[PDB]
Amino acid sequence: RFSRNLKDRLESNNYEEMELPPPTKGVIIPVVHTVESAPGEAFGSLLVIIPGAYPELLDPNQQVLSHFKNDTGCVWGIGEDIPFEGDDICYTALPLKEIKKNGNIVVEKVFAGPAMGPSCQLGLSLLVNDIDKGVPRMVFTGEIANDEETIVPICGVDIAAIAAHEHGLPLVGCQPGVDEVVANTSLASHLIQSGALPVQKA
Ligand SMILES: [Mg+2]
Repeated sequence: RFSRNLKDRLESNNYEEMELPPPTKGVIIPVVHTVESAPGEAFGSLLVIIPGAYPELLDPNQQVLSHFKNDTGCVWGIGEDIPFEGDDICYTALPLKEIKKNGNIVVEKVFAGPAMGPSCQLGLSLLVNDIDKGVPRMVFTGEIANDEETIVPICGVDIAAIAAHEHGLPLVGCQPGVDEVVANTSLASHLIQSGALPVQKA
């Protein structure tokens, strides 16, 4: 599906870049973009999700709020409610141009609608359950099963991986096409704490 023609067109849809100091914590996830006017063509980009409610930082087409289950937090820029609980914090999903070695994040506004579908769930589950400090240098994509632990495959994995790789990052998910494969949220948590795939030397 990868079109470098569609990516370049909608690059002028990117406006107002800025560099921020490091958030207290965050997580990075991919979003897969298609236009109706260009059937067959897709391109990915990245969102970094940080603490605090900052709708003013979003393009107005992304200024929608989704809720975690039972009134336990929310996230701006995500288009569908999240079927598990959060940690009582509202977050904001910002388009991510670059995460730097010092922790700074360069973000931008983008003329586009919010992230739809369930692929943001794996990063969100990790953000509210497992990440306390810093932003893992990894891109997470996957739907979370009703048991709240098992990860389920999503659409557009190869588009997501290209978007991750363009930013110098590995893609993390449950399915073929990712760089590190995690069956469930414990494993993805253990990956975060390890810093990389654990290494076996014979
Ligand atoms: Mg999907």
